Amino acid sequence: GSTNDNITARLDRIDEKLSEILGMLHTLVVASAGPTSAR
Amino acid sequence: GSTNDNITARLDRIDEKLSEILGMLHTLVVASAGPTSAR
Amino acid sequence: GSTNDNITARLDRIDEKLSEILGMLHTLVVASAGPTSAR
Amino acid sequence: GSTNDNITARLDRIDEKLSEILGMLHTLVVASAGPTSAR
Repeated sequence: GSTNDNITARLDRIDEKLSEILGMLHTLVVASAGPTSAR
Repeated sequence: GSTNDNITARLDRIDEKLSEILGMLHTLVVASAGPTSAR
Repeated sequence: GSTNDNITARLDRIDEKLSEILGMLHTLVVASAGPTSAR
Repeated sequence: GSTNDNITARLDRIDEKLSEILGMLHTLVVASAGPTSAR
């Protein structure tokens, strides 16, 4: 039936997931930006 | 009730999020491609 | 008509996808944390 | 009204997006795995 709130409920989880990814690539863009060399 | 536009409204946010991720891994695929060495 | 379960069905796939990404950036945050140098 | 197909239509785009991310971190997990050093 009304699974429409169910979507909003797991998509809110997907956003929670990218909230990890985002910060982790932010972290990677920092590390990969050059941790021991490069500019 | 009609949360269906609400989904479209936060999924548009998820896409906004990967628009960061995408470009940031693009950045990582560039950096990790070899910033100070490698090919 | 009722594509609402269809969304939940492909969004469950998107979550399955980030379950790869998440762990892979976890992996990257580890590797990029310094595999041969850096801290 | 029925934005429900609209969701499926942009979520199909989000999946298209992670299809980039997934492969790009795959790429990063490869590069970050050690391109010039490490194991």
